[PDB]
Parts: sequence; C-alpha cells; structure tokens
Amino acid sequence: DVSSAIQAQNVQISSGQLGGLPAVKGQQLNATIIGKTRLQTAEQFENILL
Amino acid sequence: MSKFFIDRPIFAWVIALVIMLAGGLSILSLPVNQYPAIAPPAIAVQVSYPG
Ligand SMILES: CCCCCCCCCCCCO[C@@H]1O[C@H](CO)[C@@H](O[C@H]2O[C@H](CO)[C@@H](O)[C@H](O)[C@H]2O)[C@H](O)[C@H]1O
Repeated sequence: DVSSAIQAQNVQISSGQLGGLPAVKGQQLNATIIGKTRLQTAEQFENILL
Repeated sequence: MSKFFIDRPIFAWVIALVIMLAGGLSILSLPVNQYPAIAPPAIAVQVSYPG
C-alpha cells in the first residue's frame, strides 16, 4: 500500500505548453507550463496520505 | 648517372614517361574536394525528458 502510495504521490507532473502548435489565429503568448517536480525533503515523504 | 643518361636519352625518357604514366592514371581516381578533413571530431549525445 505504502509503495503504491509513494508511486502515485511522488511523481513528476508531465506538463504541456500554453499556445502549443497547432494554435488558433492570434495565439500571441506562447509559453511553456512547468508543473511540480518531485518530493525532496524527508518531510514531504513523512507526509503523503495513506 | 647523368653521364650514363646523356648517352642513353631513350632510357632517360622512359623513366620520365613511367613516372608520368603512373601519376597520370592516378589523377583519374583521386577524391576531389575544397578542403581536407580539417575539423575536430565531435560526438553528440541526445535525449529528451518529456516536459
Ligand atoms: C624524402 C625522400 C627523398 C627521396 C628521393 C631521393 C633522390 C635523390 C637523388 C640524388 C641522387 C644523385 O646522384 C648523383 O648522380 C650524379 C650522376 O651524374 C653525380 O653527378 C656528379 O657528381 C660529382 C660531383 O661533381 C662528379 O664527380 C661527377 O662527375 C658527376 O657525374 C653525383 O655524384 C650523384 O650525387
């Protein structure tokens, strides 16, 4: 259960792109969207709901 | 030589003609290009970690 929890709770959000091609006429602002990386601290780990 | 070849100018010619013949037939199969390979070899590593 713990293994599975950590696997669902300590992942990278893959993240797309705002104004990705193909885009609609206009667009104007093209910027990458960065999501969350992964847990780093020992705490972040002690967290994670089981 | 020289003295040898001065009284043997056919022989003289023939050493010249062989050299020319050899070097001639070579011009027929040499690679041609602007410059020789004068650039440092580089090897490239690529991966994409998506997003
Ligand atoms: C980096 C690689 C290079 C490889 C290529 C090597 C080739 C070099 C060629 C040199 C050979 C020359 O050989 C040369 O023959 C002629 C023949 O007339 C001689 O010529 C003359 O020598 C003396 C000096 O006045 C006289 O006594 C003589 O009467 C006269 O004939 C030379 O004594 C000899 O030195």
